[PDB]
Amino acid sequence: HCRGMAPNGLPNHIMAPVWKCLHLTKDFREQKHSYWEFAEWIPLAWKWHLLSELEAAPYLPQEEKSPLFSVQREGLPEDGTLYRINRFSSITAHPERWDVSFFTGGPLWALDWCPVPEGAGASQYVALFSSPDMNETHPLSQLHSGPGLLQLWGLGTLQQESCPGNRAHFVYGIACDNGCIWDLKFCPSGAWELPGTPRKAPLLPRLGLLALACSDGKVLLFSLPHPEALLAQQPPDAVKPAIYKVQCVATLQVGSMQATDPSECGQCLSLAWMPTRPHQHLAAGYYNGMVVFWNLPTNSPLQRIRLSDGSLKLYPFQCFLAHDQAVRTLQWCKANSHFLVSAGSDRKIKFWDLRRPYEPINSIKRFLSTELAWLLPYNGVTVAQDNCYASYGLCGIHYIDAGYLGFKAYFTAPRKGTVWSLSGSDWLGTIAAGDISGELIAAILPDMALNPINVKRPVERRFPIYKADLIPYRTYTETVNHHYLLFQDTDLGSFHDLLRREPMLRMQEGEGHSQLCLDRLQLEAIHKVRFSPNLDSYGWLVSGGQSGLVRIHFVRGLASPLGHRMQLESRAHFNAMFQ
Amino acid sequence: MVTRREPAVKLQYAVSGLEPLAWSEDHRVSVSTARSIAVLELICDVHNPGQDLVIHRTSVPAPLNSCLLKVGSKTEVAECKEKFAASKDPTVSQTFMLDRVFNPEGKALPPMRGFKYTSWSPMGCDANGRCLLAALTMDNRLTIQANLNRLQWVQLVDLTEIYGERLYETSYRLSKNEAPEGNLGDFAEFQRRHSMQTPVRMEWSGICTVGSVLLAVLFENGNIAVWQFQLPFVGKESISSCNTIESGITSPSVLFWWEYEHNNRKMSGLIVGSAFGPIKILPVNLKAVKGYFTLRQPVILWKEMDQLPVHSIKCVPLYHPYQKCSCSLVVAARGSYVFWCLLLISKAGLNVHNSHVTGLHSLPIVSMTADKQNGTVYTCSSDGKVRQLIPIFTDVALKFEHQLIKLSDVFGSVRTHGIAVSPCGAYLAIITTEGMINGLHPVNKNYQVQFVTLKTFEEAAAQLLESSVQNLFKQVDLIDLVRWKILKDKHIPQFLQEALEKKIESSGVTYFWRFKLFLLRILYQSMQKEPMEEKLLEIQGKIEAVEMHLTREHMKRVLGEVYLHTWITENTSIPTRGLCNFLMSDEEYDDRTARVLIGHISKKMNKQTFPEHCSLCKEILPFTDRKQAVCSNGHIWLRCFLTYQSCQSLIYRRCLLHDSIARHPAPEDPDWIKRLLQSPCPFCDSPVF
Amino acid sequence: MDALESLLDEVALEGLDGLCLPALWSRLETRVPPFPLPLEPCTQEFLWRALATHPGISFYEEPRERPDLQLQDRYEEIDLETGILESRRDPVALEDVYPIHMILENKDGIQGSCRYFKERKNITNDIRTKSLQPRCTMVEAFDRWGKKLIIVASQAMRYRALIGQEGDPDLKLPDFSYCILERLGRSRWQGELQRDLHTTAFKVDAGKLHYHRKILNKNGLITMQSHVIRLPTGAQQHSI
DNA sequence: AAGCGACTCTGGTGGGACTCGAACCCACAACCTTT
Ligand SMILES: [Zn+2]
Ligand SMILES: [Zn+2]
Repeated sequence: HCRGMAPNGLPNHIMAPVWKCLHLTKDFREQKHSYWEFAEWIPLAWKWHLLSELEAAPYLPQEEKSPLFSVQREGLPEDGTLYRINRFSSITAHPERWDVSFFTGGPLWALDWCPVPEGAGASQYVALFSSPDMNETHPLSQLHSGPGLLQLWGLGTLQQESCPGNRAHFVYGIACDNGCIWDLKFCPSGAWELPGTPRKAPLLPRLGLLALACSDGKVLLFSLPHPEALLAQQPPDAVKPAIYKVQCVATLQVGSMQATDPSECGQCLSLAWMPTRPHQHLAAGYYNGMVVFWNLPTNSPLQRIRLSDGSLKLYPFQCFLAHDQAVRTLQWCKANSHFLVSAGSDRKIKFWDLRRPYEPINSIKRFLSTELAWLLPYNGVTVAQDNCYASYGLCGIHYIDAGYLGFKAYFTAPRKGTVWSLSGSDWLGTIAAGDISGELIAAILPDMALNPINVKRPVERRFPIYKADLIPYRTYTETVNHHYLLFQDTDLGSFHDLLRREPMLRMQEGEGHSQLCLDRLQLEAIHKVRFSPNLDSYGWLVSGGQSGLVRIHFVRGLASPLGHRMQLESRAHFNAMFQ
Repeated sequence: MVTRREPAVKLQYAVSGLEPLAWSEDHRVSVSTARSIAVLELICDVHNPGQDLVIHRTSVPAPLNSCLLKVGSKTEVAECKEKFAASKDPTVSQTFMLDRVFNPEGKALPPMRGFKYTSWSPMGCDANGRCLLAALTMDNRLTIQANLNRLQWVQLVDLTEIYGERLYETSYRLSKNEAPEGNLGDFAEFQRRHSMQTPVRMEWSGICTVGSVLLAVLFENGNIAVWQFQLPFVGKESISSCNTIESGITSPSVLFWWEYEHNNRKMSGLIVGSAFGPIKILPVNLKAVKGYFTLRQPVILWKEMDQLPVHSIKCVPLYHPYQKCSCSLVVAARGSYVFWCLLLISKAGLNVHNSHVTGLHSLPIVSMTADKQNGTVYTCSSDGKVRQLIPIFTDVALKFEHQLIKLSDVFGSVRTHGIAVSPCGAYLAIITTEGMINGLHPVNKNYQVQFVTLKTFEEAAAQLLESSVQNLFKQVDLIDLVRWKILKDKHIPQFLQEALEKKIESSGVTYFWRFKLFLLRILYQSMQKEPMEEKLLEIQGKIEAVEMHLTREHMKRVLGEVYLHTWITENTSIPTRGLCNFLMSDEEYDDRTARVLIGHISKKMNKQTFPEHCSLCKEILPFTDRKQAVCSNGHIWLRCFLTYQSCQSLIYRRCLLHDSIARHPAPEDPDWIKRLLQSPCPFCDSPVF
Repeated sequence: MDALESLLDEVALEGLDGLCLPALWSRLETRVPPFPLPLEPCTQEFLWRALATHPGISFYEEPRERPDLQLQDRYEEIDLETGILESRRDPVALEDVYPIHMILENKDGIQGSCRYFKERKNITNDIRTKSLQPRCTMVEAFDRWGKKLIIVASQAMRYRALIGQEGDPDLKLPDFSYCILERLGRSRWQGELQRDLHTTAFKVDAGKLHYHRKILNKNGLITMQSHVIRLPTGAQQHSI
């Protein structure tokens, strides 16, 4: 127990786990990531066909302009103007606080950061999916199979000198004919190489490997080129939204050779890559409750077939009936990849040992849950709830030990609404969560090797990032015509006097007492939240929601000298290894 | 052909573990479940008219105490467990805290005391003529169970307890020169001492010739412990050896025994399949029995390491029509496929052929069963598909042809968690669960066991007439199909009667008289148990006549052995003169062989009476009648149906069908009647217990 | 069913309250199907040895002597008009031999009614050695303890006697629902009327008896009929 | 003093079991009800 106050204004015993998590995450990645994997799966220019304007029109999300919004920033003078931005466009970063907002044309339902090796200093990208229509909503029990666009957004390099005046750039998108995308996961490491890598004209330097959980019941795997390598091949006069039709590296689907009998598994709902080198397994969760594993390198004629176009179709090597109801979320253990956790709409969290799938390590029945996060250093998992079964005033976010330490669930944050999405920063040891209330909070977990019951006042460990309010001005147009989004942003520069600052009072008056609104579209609701996995930009967060606006925030108060210390030493090591 | 049989069997607890349904040679069906093993005992009930399957239900309780694998001193292990859990390395600490092998119980961990796997021994392994049950919990307690009385299973031995001590006494070294006494405080050696004794799966050998049976236990590290049990198995006393062979197979998933005969030369091995895909037969290089011998060198059946886990193995003896020799067919479930391999000894040695029969299922195969008499395979997946898969001989090796059986048509939309097949292929038993209802999930889950007829009555009747095994108890599942028909139609189908009379005329061995007695007793039950009264009296007269015939044949055989061994002048345990009088009592049967045998005996018999006495009186019992003896005071003593001695003891043995009674053997009995008292019941071939 | 098993079955068809020796002979004499032996005094010693030598049977001394059984026969089974009437013809409702006192929440899981369950003492090791050899004759046992000698079958035997061979031993029942089933069991061929169970056996709301009876119907351990009680009023009452 | 980690002390809700209130049903006597 370390006394005194950090310069960011949190007590040192509250910040001390955050500082420890930097070393533990670095030591893990040195041992269990790798610099290059899947050396065959590299992008080819002839596999990327640019759509004309007439061909792209079915795929673009249908709203051409955002809702009107204004952003108020704690302690600054009031803006008072209303912004509105075109689809595939961004406002400029605020000069002091570097928050960026951009619009994707539809409600955001998948989002991931492109992972980049430590010290690389690369350009940072997010891949996301926003549904074609703001008001259409899809059943779980049915395969959708419609069109959709996978969007790749560059955020800049997010260096301090780069952030003032930064803007998000829509670098390209892939027109998919595979329905909506319910999850996105990049290969955790070894997928990225320098954009300057000399490669022969058919080949392109590789930006990442991206797996898509499609609403038509299959997983699609893409290898992504760096944008400049495409634009060098692209005609110079081409249409400025670069929409491509792209061949998969592989399509991953449940079945067997010559087994014409279509699988009952239904829609693919969630993904997890194998966290550890060589990342050779990918898992998915299905609507029927099965968890399904594909052995990505597999040569075996019983699992791999090559289609006439040259793409692979991969059948799984292992499947088991994890849940008695739709398995909504997976997390695969980083510290030892024999273990995986899943949660399903039977409202059980089940821990698995993949060597022994016949019985879970531990089943805990809980409230219905939307997403899980497994922070590397902690044996348990933090859970986001759908509120529909929680006791009023006890709904929120819980950390749950996997069971050996035997602690009770730790109530990290009360929330009134359903938390739609959750993301744990391994580098920060903090967690961020988005609510149908339209509020984004962050919370610092205690060191969960130690019994949480001593955490006598958890509210000192959480803070809001922003809240979206509808201000008057059941369907999108009737809502947009009569409301605008007031985004209220916290001063994340420091947490001094936190519990007396108005954003905390506003949040604390939200918790427990505020009543959910059901006579509207929920236009303020936040659907995905993602901390950066990269050591560069480790303190950055991205979020998006029903508005189809996507917002980026730097949590300046949790960035720290050890992160700078580690970024520079990693820069030196990287610059020595690659030149 | 496939239709449901009427009783669904409700299960109180969740079905649990690997490949959870099995059907023993003893017609007891076990389902391994989270709180017990439920055992369903199929009785061809001759005392009731109900057309259902008469399923007697028993269970093995789950253990009350969690099992800790011994890896060191009680204090030495405790300081090590503290060291690992407190470790600041995420990998070491979380590897310890997540793996349930190191943590069989905890403060907030559910106890893993339900059953992982179960295997049925061959018949004749129990202290009675019955089979033993090997049962494995998920906390790695391996136990052998028997049902000595009918009501309650008792644990005969815990094999994990013994093996843990025998490893500890050798410091966890198999060869004492080969390794150091590595420090338990090293996580690799700590994990090893757990891994080297965590049982995956186990299987019984056939009966080795005094009888013996092996049990091979597969461990996570690829060791196999081959236990040898002396028979009848009564506990730790009967464990003749334990020997560990190092398979070296990484992550071994499944085990089965290979036993085979060519030119009357016996051979055997263990076939072992990895979770990572390959399949290999080990030569069992170590054994003590002299009559068997073992394969000379390992053969690789599948080498690919494709990581399709070998979930199940079965094999069946066959005779190949074109190679004109006996061969062994191996079938193994590998993901959603069935691997098959045919093993054929010839002048070239082993000739081997293999393939994957493909397109069976769109999900992994959750269970597999082999029809031992035909090699018909059944395979199943949790989408509720079951596929019948028929081996068809090819000029060399085989082809497999297969067809779905529509469980949808008999049970509706259903999930299937396991299948089993009756020893003659008469029934398929299925663990059904509520299926997806038009794409919706079922709200509530309730496991059941359900049965479907695999064979028509006409095929069951024909196969019983042409039965090579000629014991009814080996065929309870076929005579149950015959029973169902007779109870349904209240008459014996004429072609079966005519064919049976032809067999009794042309062969007349007591098997056919036993088969006649079964049909007539089920007929009597069918007709509501005064033309009906006249018909009841007529057929009851026929039952009594054939029941009397079977009695004379047994009495003749008993006296036809009293004559062969040394004459028991003290008349010690057989009412010899009473039986002679009973056989001579009528001239109605002309069999001179009996009439001269009782002549030779009565010439040799003592003039001293040596009568049987009623223990409540010390007064004679006259031997008036087959079933029971009486005295002037009016006491009634049943007679042992194997030896006709009166069952005056406070405990005696009763047939599975209660149709017949037998005495317990005593130390005063000579060996030859101690062997005679092990005969099955003369009327129904069921165990007399 | 075998004679030796029919003895142990009858001992197990009384509940946890068990039998006195004179009650046991009365139960065997009234058995259907008939008991095979003549039940002579020498036979009673033989059957007594069959109890003492059986490890599941157990013996207790209760604080007070139990009443002897009535003639249980419930039904008239005659008429003067055409046919016969098998309506209930009421015996005198004398003091019940087996008043309901449910053994709730037992840590060993044994269940049933017994008014003295906490008060009676085991005398198994007085009646037999731990090697199951009988230490007393029947006449010595009845001389020493009289009606205070109580014979009880093990829970496994008692529950088996309620469910038969086709029944599933894994099924736990609530204590009140088990005590309904046990109250049926000791009635043998002439089951209790549901009217009488709630009115005078359990002394509860008819809603309570129905509710606790539900599980026995759901698992199918009991069979339901409408039946007729001929009152001294001459009118006759419907009951289950 | 100011601070910490067990150890309590205090209002609030759900899980399964169970009280609750209702209509429904027997079989009889009353007789209204009919040629
Ligand atoms: Zn006598
Ligand atoms: Zn018999």
